[PDB]
Amino acid sequence: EAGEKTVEQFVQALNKGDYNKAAEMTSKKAANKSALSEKEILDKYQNIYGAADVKGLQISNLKVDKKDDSTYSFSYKAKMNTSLGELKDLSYKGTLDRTTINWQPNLVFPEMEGNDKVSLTTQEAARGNIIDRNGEPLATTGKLKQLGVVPSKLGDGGEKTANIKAIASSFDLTEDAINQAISQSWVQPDYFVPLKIIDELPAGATIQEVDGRYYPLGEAAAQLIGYVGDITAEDIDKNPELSSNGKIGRSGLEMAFDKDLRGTTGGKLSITDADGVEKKVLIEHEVQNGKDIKLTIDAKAQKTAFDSLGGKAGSTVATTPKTGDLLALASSPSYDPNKMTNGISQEDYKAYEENPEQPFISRFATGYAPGSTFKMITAAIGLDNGTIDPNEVLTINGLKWQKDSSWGSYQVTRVSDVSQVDLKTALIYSDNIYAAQETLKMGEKKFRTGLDKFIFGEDLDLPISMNPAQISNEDSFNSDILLADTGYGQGELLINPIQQAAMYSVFANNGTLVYPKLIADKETKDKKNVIGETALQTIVPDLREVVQDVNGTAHSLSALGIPLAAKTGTAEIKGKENSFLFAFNPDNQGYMMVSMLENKEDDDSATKRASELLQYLNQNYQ
Repeated sequence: EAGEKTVEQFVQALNKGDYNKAAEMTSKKAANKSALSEKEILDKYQNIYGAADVKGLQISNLKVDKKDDSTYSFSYKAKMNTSLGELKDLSYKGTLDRTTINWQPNLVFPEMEGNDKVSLTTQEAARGNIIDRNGEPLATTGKLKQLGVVPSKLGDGGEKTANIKAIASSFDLTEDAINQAISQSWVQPDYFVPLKIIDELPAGATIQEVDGRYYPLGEAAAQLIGYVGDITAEDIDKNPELSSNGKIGRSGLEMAFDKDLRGTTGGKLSITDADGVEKKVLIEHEVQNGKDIKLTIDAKAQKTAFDSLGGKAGSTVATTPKTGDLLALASSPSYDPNKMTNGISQEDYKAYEENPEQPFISRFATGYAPGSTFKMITAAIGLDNGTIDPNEVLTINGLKWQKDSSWGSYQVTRVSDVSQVDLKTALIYSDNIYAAQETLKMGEKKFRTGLDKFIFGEDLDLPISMNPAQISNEDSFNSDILLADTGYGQGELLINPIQQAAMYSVFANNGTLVYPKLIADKETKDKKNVIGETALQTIVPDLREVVQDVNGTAHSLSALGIPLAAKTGTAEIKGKENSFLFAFNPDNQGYMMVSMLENKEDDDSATKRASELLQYLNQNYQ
C-alpha cells in the first residue's frame, strides 16, 4: 500500500547519497522496530555505502503484505554499483511499522546482523597509456594542480563568506558549489576539500598535486585520442563490470580502446563479524593494470601538422606509404581535452557545440570530395586502359567549358590560359577542363572499372569510426555532368583523408596500394596492381614538375631544396571552396602527406601551410 512507496522512497534516497533522508524514514528505536537510532543509521550508510561508493541501487519484485495491523512485511531484489563493480541478486527483507521502516543491519547488506561490520580493500588499477611510435605519451597519468579549501582556515562568519566569494571569483566557481563541497558529509575541519583542477589564494585555499589522466599534445591530438569522463549508472547499466567511481573513455581512442586500457581494479568487499572474521565475501577481484597501446603516430609530426593549420578548419594526414604507418592525424579546429576531462563548464561546452566550424568533428575520418588532386587518379586509370595518350594535345580556350547546352549554366572551370594542353600540362597547371574532357571520353564503364581497383566500399582495419569511401550515391552516375565532375574529384565522391592517403599510396609503391595502419605492431597489408607501371612512370615525373616548373601550382615548394612530387587541388561547393595538397618524397618514398583547408579564406591554401611539415618529414622519414 503506502508501504510500497515508503520502501521506494527509502531506496531512492540511498541511491542519491541522501543518507539523512533515508534515516528519517525509519521507525523509532525499539526491540520490535529499529535496531539503531536515526543518527547511528545515518552514520552506518555514510561509513559503509560512502566508502564503497555505492550508487545505482535498483530494486525489483517489491512484495509487501500485512503481518500485523501495525506491521507489514517487505521483500525485494536489488543490484547496486560499488568501487569493485556491480553487486546483484541481493535479497532484502524486513518489516514496516504503522508508515516507516523497522531498520535492521540487514538493510545495509542482506546477511548482516547485529554488530557485523563491512570491510573493503581496494587496489587501484592503472589505466594504460597511449604512446607514439617512439614512446612519447599521448594519453598518460599527469601531475595535476588541484584547488581546494581547508574549512578551518576559511575564517569565521563574515570573513568566511568573503573568502568563499574571493575563491569563487578568482577561480571561476560558484559560492554555492564551494559550500556543498564543504558541507557534504565526509568533511572535517582540517580536511583538504578538493574543488577544481587548475593549470593568489584567499585565506583557506590551497593547491595539492594529484594524479590524473593527462593529454600532452592537448588540442593538437584531441580528436584522435579523445578523453575520459566519470562513469555513470548508464555506463554500469551497459557494463556491470564497471566500477562506480572510475573513468571511461568518451571519444577517440580513449573510447575505442577503453576495455584494453582500463584493466580491472582489485580488492575485497566483505561482511565480517565485529572482530573482523570474514562471514561472507560480496565481491573479490584481483587487480589488473590496463594495457599500454603504441601508435604509429609521431608526436612531433602530429603537433607540427596541427599548428600549421593555424586554427583554421582542415586536416592533415602523414604516412610512411610503404608500410602505411600513420604519422599524424590532425583535425582543426580542436577542443581542449584536458578541460573536457577535468572541470568543464556548460559555458564552454556549448561554445564548442555552437561553433559552426565544429571542433569536435574528426576531419581526418570525415568523407569529402577529394578535389582536383584526384585528376592524378583519373590520369592513372586512363593511361592504363589506353583512352588517355600523354602525347595528345587538346585545344582548350578560355577558363570555362561545357559539353553542350544541356549542362545549362554549369561549366567546368580551370585556373589559367595555356591553350594546347597535354597530360603533363594538365597536371602542372591543374587544368580541370582537360580532366573533364578525358573522363567523358573514357566513359563511365572504363572509369568505374578503374576506380573499382581502389578501396571504395571497404571498411578499413582501423580503430577509428568512419564510413567507407564512395564513388557516387547510386551504382551509376546517370549524368554526364556527374561523370565529368568526378573526373577531377568533385561530384558525389566521398573519401576521408585516411582513405585518400591509402589511394595515393600507389604512387610511392610501384602501383601497389598500401593500407594505412595506426597500431605499431599490426602487420602491413596491401593490394597489388591497383595502377599499372606504365601509368606510374608517366605520372610521378609530371608530379615532380608540379613543384619544379616555374608555373607549377606547387612551385613555391621548390625553394625548399628537397625532393618532392606534389599535386594541389580545390573542391568547390555551390561559394565555398576547399584547398588540397598531396605531397611525397619520390626519391626514397619515405613519407607522404595529404592536407586540406576546409572552406578556405581568400588567398589561403593547403600548400602555403605545408613547408614546415614537409621539412620535418623529409629530414626524419627516408
